[PDB]
Amino acid sequence: IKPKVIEEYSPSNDSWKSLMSSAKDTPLQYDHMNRESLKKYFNPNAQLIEDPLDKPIQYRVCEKCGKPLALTAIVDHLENHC
Amino acid sequence: AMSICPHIQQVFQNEKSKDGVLKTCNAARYILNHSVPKEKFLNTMKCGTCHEINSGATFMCLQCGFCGCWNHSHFLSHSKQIGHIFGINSNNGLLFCFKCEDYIGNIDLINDAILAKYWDDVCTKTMVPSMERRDGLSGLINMGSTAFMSSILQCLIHNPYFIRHSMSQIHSNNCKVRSPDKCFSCALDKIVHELYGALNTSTNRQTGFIYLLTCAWKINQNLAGYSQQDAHEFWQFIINQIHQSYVLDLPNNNKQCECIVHTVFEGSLESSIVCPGCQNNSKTTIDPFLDLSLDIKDKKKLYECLDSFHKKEQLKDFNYHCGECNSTQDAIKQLGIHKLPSVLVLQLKRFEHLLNGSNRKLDDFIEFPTYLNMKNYCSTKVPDIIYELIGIVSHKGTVNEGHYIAFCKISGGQWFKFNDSMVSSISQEEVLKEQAYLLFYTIRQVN
Amino acid sequence: MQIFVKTLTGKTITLEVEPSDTIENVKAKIQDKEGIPPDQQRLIFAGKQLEDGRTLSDYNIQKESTLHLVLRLRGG
Amino acid sequence: TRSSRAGLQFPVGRVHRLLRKGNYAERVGAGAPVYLAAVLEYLTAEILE
Amino acid sequence: TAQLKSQIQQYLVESGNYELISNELKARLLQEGWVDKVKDLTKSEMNINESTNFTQILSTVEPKALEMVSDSTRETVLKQIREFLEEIV
Amino acid sequence: ITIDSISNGILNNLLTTLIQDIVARETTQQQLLKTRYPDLRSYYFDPNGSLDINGLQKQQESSQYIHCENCGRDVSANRLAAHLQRCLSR
Ligand SMILES: [Zn+2]
Ligand SMILES: [Zn+2]
Ligand SMILES: [Zn+2]
Ligand SMILES: [Zn+2]
Ligand SMILES: [Zn+2]
Ligand SMILES: [Zn+2]
Ligand SMILES: [Zn+2]
Ligand SMILES: [Zn+2]
Repeated sequence: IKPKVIEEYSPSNDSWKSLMSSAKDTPLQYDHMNRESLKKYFNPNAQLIEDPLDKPIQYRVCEKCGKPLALTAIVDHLENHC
Repeated sequence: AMSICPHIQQVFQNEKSKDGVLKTCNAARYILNHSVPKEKFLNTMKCGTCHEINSGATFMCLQCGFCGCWNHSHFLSHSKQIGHIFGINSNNGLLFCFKCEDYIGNIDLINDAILAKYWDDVCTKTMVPSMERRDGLSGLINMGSTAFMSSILQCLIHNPYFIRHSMSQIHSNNCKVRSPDKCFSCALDKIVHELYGALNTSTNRQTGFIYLLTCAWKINQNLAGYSQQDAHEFWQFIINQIHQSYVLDLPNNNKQCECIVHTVFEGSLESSIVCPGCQNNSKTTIDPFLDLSLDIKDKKKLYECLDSFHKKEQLKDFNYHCGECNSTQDAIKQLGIHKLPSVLVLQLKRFEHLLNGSNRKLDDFIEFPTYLNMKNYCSTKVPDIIYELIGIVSHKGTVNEGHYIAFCKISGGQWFKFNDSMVSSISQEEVLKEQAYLLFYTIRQVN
Repeated sequence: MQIFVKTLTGKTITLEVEPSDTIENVKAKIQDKEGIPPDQQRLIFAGKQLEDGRTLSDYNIQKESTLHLVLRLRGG
Repeated sequence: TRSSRAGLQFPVGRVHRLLRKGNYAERVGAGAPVYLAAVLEYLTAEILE
Repeated sequence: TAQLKSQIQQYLVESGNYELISNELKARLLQEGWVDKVKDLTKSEMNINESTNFTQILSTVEPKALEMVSDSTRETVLKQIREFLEEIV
Repeated sequence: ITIDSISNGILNNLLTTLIQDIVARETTQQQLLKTRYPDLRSYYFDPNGSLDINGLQKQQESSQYIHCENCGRDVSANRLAAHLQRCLSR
């Protein structure tokens, strides 16, 4: 293998949980919508859902008031809105 | 009567092991949402044995740092030799049991693991969607001439961003008025409530629609459904009312709106004005848009219509003095895309004006693709930019009289036709044979 | 000032207007060019339809902005 | 029927017959019995209202 | 030795060209309807075998799914990879 | 060993990875739907273009009615807007 690639770049014992640190510093990421192109061609405050029709909508319904709730919205709905 | 994997059940017989597992799954998914592409490739798609990338699915070990491939059975080998029967597929985060020879997709706790800490409460306070309501499919009866409203509402009924917004309770959480007979968004939330859930505790599921109609009557009776009207005008009117309610929800010079409409539908056009002599210049004007209106005459394909839309024009009626060559010229005008929206809405201009002051409908079939590439319209090389078709509104009749229908695509790839009260199954190819008036495209891939 | 209008065919025309000019006056000018009555005209800007009785400044409409012209397709 | 096909309660057949037989013109369009049945339904509605 | 493959792959990842390849491939298969054809194939096989077991369904889907890939996309993506390979050897 | 062969292996790797992803998503989804919903039935498809997803025809209006909450009057639904024009006119 050519020496110049190795020169400045270059069973394993390393661990994937090492990524937590990076995960701690990293903004929300998408798998197949490149971030920089989104920056160039799209607005700075766009909402984004990757592969929205992959599976049916994930949610649950309150037994008491019958509201359909997004998974991230259920808890406070249960605290002071029902 | 589909069964569930007993191997994970055994682990789940112990509460602390279960909690450890769910905590780790949640942490892992957070990492997956917060990891750049290269780290993921190098650390989750690299086989610990052969060091190949993407040797079929690569599995991330639940108990250690090892990654193992499928094609050479290297995770499989990790499972036989080290005893780890569970691995996570790095393409989708889904958990495989090598004993069942199947993924575990049917454990609600696992699918919704972020709420695991509160799961008991979640299971006591809330239920999974009912089979009947799970896709929110229901017709909206004609209450006079309200089809131009309901077809549109059906497309609104199928937008994942909108459903995430509504189900997130944002308006509900922040509304200072909290009445659906005044607030359009409250009314919408009521509709969502009726279609996906259950009001406490044949005429079914029309209450929200009636509220919306009441609000509409109160602001502009002409667009409230008694008389025939234009679906696009209703679209702009209602999204503007939604925006006004968002602004209303503020506790307090902020030109870009931060609302759901303006974070989804707003783009910007670039208009260039150039001297035909100097060909240097140019006088550039940037215009926001919430939708695009396309000419369709003498054309057969959507790309042709966008090309016409995007086509350069020489003004012959513009007073112009060039600063580089110091002379009067007939300027060149061009439209291109400066910024794209997350959801792209297209109106086909299916009409023309005659010298006698009358108008005529254009019934011309315009071919539209299942997947749309917008790369040719971006002004500044541009990477591939592809949208997925999710919606169509069609009109049958003439300019002054007709009928609107909606077509929406849901998970799995099936199309449905929404004709007032009637929701029916339709194939993609037939949808593609429809006379499109409005088209709704959602962003799918950005290169 | 000069502003632009993208017509049904996609052809763009130019109008001469003042910031204080009413939407009605602009529509009158469009009628005068195209022979289309005001009741048949729909004038679109920035995702909004422009309303009679209001001024250009009310919608933050400026010099050389482009308006998009459509008609109505009635149904229901 | 056709009352159905136009969402009308009023007998489109009866009406088309009455239009044909009452000697107003040689031929009688398809839209007119419906449009008219509609205006009639409308008005009996306003009255019963 | 077979360290070569991993080394080369590392260089490939670091250079940026992998995103371009993966993305172009995905765009082609998506646009020509292949992805959805593969979805339909999966549902059909699940219905025929009355099973959602991933391994056995995959065993029938994968060869066929591989055959269903258009020649155009195949030769174009191969051409591109080859272009990137012809760079540094 | 040649460039062509390794390239074929790379393409096979990519394709089998993508395929395994799609299939895994499909199988998990169907497993979920069948377990959550043991009695799962497909939505009705009518080749004649007449029946809805429950296999029913368009219901007869004005046979259906709505109880108007503003005045307590029941009104036939296809005249509801008319009623509201006469009802909200308070
Ligand atoms: Zn509740
Ligand atoms: Zn391990
Ligand atoms: Zn391997
Ligand atoms: Zn198992
Ligand atoms: Zn409200
Ligand atoms: Zn807004
Ligand atoms: Zn010049
Ligand atoms: Zn009332």
